Amino acid sequence: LSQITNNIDPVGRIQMRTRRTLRGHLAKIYAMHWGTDSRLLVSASQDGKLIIWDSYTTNKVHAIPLRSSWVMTCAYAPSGNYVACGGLDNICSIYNLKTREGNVRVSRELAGHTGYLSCCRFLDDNQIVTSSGDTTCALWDIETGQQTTTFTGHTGDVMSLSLAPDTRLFVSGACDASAKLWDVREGMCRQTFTGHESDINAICFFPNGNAFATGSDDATCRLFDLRADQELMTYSHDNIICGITSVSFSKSGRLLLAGYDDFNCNVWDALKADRAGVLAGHDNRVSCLGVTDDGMAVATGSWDSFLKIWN
Amino acid sequence: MLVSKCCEEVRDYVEERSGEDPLVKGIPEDKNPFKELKG
Amino acid sequence: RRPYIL
Amino acid sequence: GCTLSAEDKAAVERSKMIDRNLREDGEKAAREVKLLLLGAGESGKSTIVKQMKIITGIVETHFTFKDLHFKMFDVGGQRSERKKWIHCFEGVTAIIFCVALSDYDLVLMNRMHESMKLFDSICNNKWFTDTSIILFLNKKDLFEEKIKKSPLTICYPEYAGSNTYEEAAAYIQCQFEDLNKRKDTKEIYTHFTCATDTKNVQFVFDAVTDVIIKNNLKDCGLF
Amino acid sequence: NSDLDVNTDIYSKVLVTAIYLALFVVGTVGNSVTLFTLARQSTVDYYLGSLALSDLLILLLAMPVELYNFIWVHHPWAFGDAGCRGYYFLRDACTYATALNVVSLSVERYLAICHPFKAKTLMSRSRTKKFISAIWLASALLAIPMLFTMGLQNLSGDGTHPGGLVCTPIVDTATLKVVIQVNTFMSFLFPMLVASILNTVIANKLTVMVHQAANMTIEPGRVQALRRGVLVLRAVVIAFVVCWLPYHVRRLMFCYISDEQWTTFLFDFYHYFYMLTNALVYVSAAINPILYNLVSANFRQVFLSTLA
Repeated sequence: LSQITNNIDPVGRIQMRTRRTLRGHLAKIYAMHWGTDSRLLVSASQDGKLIIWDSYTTNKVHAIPLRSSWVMTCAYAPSGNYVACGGLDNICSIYNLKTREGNVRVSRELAGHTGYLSCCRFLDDNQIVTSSGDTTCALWDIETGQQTTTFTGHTGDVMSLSLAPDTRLFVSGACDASAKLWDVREGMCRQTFTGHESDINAICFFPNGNAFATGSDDATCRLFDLRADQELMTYSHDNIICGITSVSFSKSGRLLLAGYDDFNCNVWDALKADRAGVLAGHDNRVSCLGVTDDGMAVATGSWDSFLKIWN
Repeated sequence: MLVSKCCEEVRDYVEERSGEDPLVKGIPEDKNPFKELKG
Repeated sequence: RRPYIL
Repeated sequence: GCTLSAEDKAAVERSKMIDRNLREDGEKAAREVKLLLLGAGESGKSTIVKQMKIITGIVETHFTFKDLHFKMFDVGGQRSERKKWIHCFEGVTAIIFCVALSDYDLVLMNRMHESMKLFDSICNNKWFTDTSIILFLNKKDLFEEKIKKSPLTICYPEYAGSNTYEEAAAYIQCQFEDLNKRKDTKEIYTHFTCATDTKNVQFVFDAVTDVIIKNNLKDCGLF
Repeated sequence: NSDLDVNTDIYSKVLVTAIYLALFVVGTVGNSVTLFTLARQSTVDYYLGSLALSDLLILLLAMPVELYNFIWVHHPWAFGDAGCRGYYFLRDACTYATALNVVSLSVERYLAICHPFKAKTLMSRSRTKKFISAIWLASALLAIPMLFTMGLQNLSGDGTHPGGLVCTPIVDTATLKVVIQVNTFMSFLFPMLVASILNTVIANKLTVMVHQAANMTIEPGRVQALRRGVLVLRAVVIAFVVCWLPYHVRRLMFCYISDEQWTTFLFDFYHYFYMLTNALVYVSAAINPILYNLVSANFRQVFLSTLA
């Protein structure tokens, strides 16, 4: 891709300052998802809490005490009515933000899994996909409590998941180094992607919904195409060898944000595969990052318990 | 399945969307919601 | 006789 | 100070009361003592949980002893790749590893060699560099019967000691504690236990006190 | 026009120069190797590095000028007007840096043992580097009064000789007394309080834990480090009192006596006692790496392995 997309002039050096800082947690933060209003963001951590911040005023609009402390993921429904969280307890608990009693409360504990839940994403207010620890993904219906469409077929355990913007399909990644493009309505996998040496830890759709990047423990981000069924680009660079914990695109797609375990996040020009900028805020592993759907701000959480919001 | 056409699609999509993108274009800091306004 | 020393 | 007509102040008061609830629950968690349980082949994982709590994934038991609270994480229920979730468990005070003595002769490849490789993979891990290990050796009376009938060269070839209790138990203990590639950082605490000997939880709390004291000394500028 | 010179025995002067050079070489080597070692939990490391850094700066700045300008040339300022102002600014900024570092390390240990959650929240490497930069800025702000109070004055027979010029507080005795007595008051009676009481209750906790260590079934050869921790605790408190009490007793003595009480014998005693007090403050600034060295015999091994 770099031989084609080198005629476009480069983005220049990107300098961003920590426009906010969301303190309060007492452990490693593992997840963060924006809202579709681009103002509220939820963020979960190993201290038993997940906290629904207001990104503009740095106010904590909620803090939800969880029944088991071990929490790997969170997702924020596009209505704003629901949140979700799941970890080693094998239960993707679901919380109702918009109650009349004024407080959040657990709606359903979704059980029936023989592994830890790696990731959850909301389709609608009634449909939620997850990514488990028994090498399978699933799709739950919250009203019944029964798993609708179980996705079996990986050999090593699955590690991430990324719904498309139009939410008809999604992509999940695993320890097989095989990203698979499942399909929500029919219920079978369509495409399987290889090209990583070892386990993959992070998947994010391109904003058109027709591609996705993949962050792995091999210090390689690799953007794949779903139509062309093969690897497209290998965003990697010398002198760095550590793992990648989270990836996310920009709104246009021009800059992709990669979260390394050199303790700082790097900002990759998605067309020339150049490290375009360095986000050197954190003092431990950047475990989650996310970009607003409006494309204005980029929040990044990490294991030093500090959500920084860059712009 | 013709990877050159597909990466060209990614290229024309982003170069269509690159201008109005509020992060690669940048901020004018007065339309920024993350002006601090504090003391 | 005051010492200036400090 | 703008207050945006009384509600931004009440939002900040909501945020501060949430901060208050965070710091109270965070103090309750930061004073709380977290313990990991490991072992694939059943190795007293039950016996120890019934002896702990008397005074389908992870199973937490939040018992207290000697006026100090203990959280025990029975992690062996769920089965997946341990390389992808063991980093949730950095900051555990002490890992309580459990081995059955009597599994020296069974075969899937010796099961005891599998437990030594599992112990190796956990003790020399890149995350557990500082965290010490409370090693248990379970079902010792069965093991006594099984060593009074069957020998011990069949498990480990290069051993020619006595077919006595104390020497064979010392050889298995020295074979486990030789596996730590680091000894300046942590220290393995071995006990012999079975479905008797109620002197268990006091030894657990002795080990937890020694690990917590050594963590505190290290956190101080001394040591 | 040469007066105010104090005629002391030269063998006592040579004997305290030899002490000063011994503390000089020991403090420079100890502080150099500790900063190299800490440079190659993180907050107590930056605290010990900041205290050792302040002690190395007090040695390399204060020691050779105080040496050359009080021991050999006893009357003239070698360094000019800004030399006097910078000397007392550095010296007192380092004094506040040392006193506030030992305060912060004692509060950090009291926090680290009796409030572990509150010490988790109060300690972060961002907050610790901000905090040490804050404490160096505060030692510079509290040393600004040693800028404006102090200066040159000519105390010759007629006030016009170019060698009758001394380096002295140029302000009257009441202002002098209030500035120096609030310095000795807060800078010493507050660190003696926090070090004594905090470290006493830490020593209570450690002696109860020693009596609960005599868990002998769990214990390897590791009750030596608890007794060594009691000894290093007590060495910190006793070394800080014994080393920073006579310096401020000397400055108190300068503070109160309005020259109606000074004689020739107290004059000579003051000058010899000044020498001894600067000996003790350099003993402090040189014996920090010693009593952090000798107790941590594995970190000590790290020192001697990097040195060899």
